[PDB]
Amino acid sequence: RIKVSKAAADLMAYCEAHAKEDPLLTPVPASENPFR
Amino acid sequence: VQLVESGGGLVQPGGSRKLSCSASGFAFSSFGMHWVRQAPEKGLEWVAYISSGSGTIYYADTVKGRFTISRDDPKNTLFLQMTSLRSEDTAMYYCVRSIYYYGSSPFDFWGQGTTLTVSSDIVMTQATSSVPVTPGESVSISCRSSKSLLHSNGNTYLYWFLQRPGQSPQLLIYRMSNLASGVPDRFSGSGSGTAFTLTISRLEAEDVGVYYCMQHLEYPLTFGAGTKLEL
Amino acid sequence: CKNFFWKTFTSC
Amino acid sequence: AVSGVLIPLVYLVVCVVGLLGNSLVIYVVLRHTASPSVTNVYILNLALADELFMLGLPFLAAQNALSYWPFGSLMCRLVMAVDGINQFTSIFCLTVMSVDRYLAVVHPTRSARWRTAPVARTVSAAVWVASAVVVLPVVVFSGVPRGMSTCHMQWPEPAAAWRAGFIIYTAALGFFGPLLVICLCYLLIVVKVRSAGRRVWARRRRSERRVTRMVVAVVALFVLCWMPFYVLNIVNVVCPLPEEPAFFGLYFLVVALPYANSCANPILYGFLSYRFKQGFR
Amino acid sequence: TLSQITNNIDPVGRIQMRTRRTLRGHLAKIYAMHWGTDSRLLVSASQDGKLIIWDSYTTNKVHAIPLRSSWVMTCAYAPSGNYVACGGLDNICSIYNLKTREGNVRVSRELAGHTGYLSCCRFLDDNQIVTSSGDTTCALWDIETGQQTTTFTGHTGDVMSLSLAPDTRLFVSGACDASAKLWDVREGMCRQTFTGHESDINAICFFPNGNAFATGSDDATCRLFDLRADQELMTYSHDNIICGITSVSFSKSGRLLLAGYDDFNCNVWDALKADRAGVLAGHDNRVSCLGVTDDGMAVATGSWDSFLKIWN
Amino acid sequence: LSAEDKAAVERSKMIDRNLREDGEKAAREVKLLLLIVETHFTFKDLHFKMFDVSERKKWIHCFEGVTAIIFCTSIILFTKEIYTHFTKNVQFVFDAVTDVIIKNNLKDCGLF
Repeated sequence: RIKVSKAAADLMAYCEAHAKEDPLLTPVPASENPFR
Repeated sequence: VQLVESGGGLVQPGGSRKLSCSASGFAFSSFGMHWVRQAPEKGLEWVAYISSGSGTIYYADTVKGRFTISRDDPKNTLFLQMTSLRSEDTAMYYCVRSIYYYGSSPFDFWGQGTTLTVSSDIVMTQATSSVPVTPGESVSISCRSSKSLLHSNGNTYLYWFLQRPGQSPQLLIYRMSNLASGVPDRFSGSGSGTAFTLTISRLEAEDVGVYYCMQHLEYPLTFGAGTKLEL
Repeated sequence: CKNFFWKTFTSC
Repeated sequence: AVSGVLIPLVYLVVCVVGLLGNSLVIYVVLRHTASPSVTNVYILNLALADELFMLGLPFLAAQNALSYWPFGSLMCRLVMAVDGINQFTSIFCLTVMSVDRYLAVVHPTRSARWRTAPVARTVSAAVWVASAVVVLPVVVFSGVPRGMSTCHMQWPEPAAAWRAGFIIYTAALGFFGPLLVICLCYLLIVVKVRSAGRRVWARRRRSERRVTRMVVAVVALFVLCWMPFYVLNIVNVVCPLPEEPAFFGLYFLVVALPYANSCANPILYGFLSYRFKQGFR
Repeated sequence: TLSQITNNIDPVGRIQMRTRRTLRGHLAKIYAMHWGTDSRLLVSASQDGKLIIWDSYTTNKVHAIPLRSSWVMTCAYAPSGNYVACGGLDNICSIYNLKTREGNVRVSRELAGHTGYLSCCRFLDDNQIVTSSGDTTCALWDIETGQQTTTFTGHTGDVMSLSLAPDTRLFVSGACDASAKLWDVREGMCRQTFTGHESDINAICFFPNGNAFATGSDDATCRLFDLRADQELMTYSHDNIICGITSVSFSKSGRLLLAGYDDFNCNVWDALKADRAGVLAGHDNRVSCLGVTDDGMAVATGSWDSFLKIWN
Repeated sequence: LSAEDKAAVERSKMIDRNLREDGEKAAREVKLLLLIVETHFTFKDLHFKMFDVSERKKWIHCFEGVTAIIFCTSIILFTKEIYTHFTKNVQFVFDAVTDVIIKNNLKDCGLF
């Protein structure tokens, strides 16, 4: 088992890594959204 | 699945005739039906169309008024009633089925035609109709449309058919990219709007015949001239 | 005079 | 003194009360309701008609006080048209609501048209169009022969016969059609509910408090608030009326009563309904 | 702890989204839904006995499959797209072939052997499918033969949730007893077990990386557990909302955590910091199902009002 | 739209018509929750589905949509109307569910 610190750091790194291609936090232009 | 037509034969000019087709082996009422004819020396020519539920009917501009199309669902029968025949209507008539939802393949199954003898529009060109072929060789067919077949929703409607000698045509590729079930994986199709091609990896046996291209974007459906391959 | 015709009047 | 102050006061009071009530009902229906429905469509249509009727009231309020029409001709022709349209739209809309409730309770299994929202919306549009058609003589014959007031119908040469025909037609249709339809529909609804609740249990409460009180409320309010206007007009078209300014007081009250009914409609149709009491509190 | 590290992290901000679509082809409560891997076609089970395939872009009805039993609790859509599944109080799982030659939809196989009802089911392939039951166990299946291959007993109370890993090798599921256990498909042994809740676990989901999962309980709580530290890292509770949690789902990055409640709403939580940032309120009745596409484009939400909306 | 999107919309409309027909067919069905053994019986142009059934969460999770609960919603005994009775029992259930359906219709139309 690994300490909570390393697991938390890994989770933060993962969430920040993929927080640019998530079309629910960042807005989606109406010209790209398929649900106009 | 079986599609077999009856009627036909010899009829004097101006005499009405009726052709019928019987269907068995599939849900008849969930398919749209077509009529297609070809002259003894020419290619296929779309005649008329009736949708599922009989809620929509279309006709060609050369047989409008004289001909009529109707279907009987409980009896699984499709009819073509024709009147005031002329020498221009001497051809063998085929019956075709099509089903339309997201991802379906229309123009799947063709019937066996019956010969009848009598005593604006998108244009395509397939002028290339004589190419020698060798076993284990690759050839590319061509087909060009007058206008762009690509639509706003991303679908480009170009269909390919192959008619082996003495048989009815079969579907090869629908919507210019998708391969039909039961077709070997050596058939490929690609090409942007108004410029399309069909590719065959290995030209083995049973790959010889006449190839046609068709468009399904405007209800009058136009076939190509055809491309014949010979040994 | 048009005493009262329809929600209106003209000096009657 | 008394007549020159009270009449605009009551006119504006009923106008503001009706506007407040209808705006509140429209806001609640528009925001605090999510699921698609048809009863909400009917309530919204009725509230919109009542709101437009309230918006039409102030022009009559202003004209019936100074004995003058200080607006012009274009808006004189527009206000009468919109007022008639709103009036008949309200009447026909509540008639259609009565018929829809009758279908819902007495003839279920009509989901092809009863619950199909497009059908309800088309019915609403159809009743609005029919209302606009009914008012067409008012629009066509409206005119301003003189500057001083005269924001009335420029009648043709056979003025007497034209006036009698107009009044008889409008009264007959727009009172004795809706009244009879409403009476039959709600009578059958209450009879059905009474019999059904009586055949099972020795029950009484639901037969008594709601189907009697609400139905009697709607019918009594409609008749009480639309009878004086039409009876007064019918008497006027047949018999002469006094011309002294002292008796001019009651005419304005009679004209204002239907606007009070339009004010009162939402407070029951869209507040004395379970889907709002239980759906919001 | 997680809160100490996440204190310096900037917040998300208010989350606002609207019903882009409304699909109206059901007449009873909706109990389950599932997206196709293309994230355009979606399947919906309803207590009307119907199972509708939806074209999400156009609201077109692609298929309408009738069911023998109207008491259904689960859907599933094969990753290939050729098969769907469903289960419920019939204690069996029916599989349907969507691409036949006769032009219709036929039942491919019915699976029997579970003693208690079926709570969840998710295809692994065209031939493998893992199901959960009220027998306090799970199993793996072979759809070309119809016989079980494994069994994962060990829980005490009913299993009500189920969540396949992104690789579908590991497997966690929650139970009526407030504990979640990690199962191995290829070995049939409980690798890990977790505790901390106090009520039945109604929903469970997997983090986009497979190193964690979210356990939404029936006492208005959620917790983020881990497979390496083997302990909860966060809680998600608020005194205003004290009811059940009926659904749970992450987003494409795991920074956001959807949920569903009996209070006719879907509160949009946050993962790294428990502070609640968002609310969805567009349903007459409570929300049964909640799914997020594979491309993170939309969020479908069926409910007990017989409608399901698409939110973006 | 193209020629194929229109055909897909036609198919969708046909599916809608068939779904409406099936829903209208099921409008004459009643689920008499009894609180597995399932008793189906018809009476006076109306069908009844009686279900005989250990946890409170199970009952709420899958049975809150029933019409009128019968114990030997509404109560039938042998908003929350309660009716009691002891060939006549079936007619009594029929009357109770008809009352429940009428009251539910009135609630739907807002007159309640």
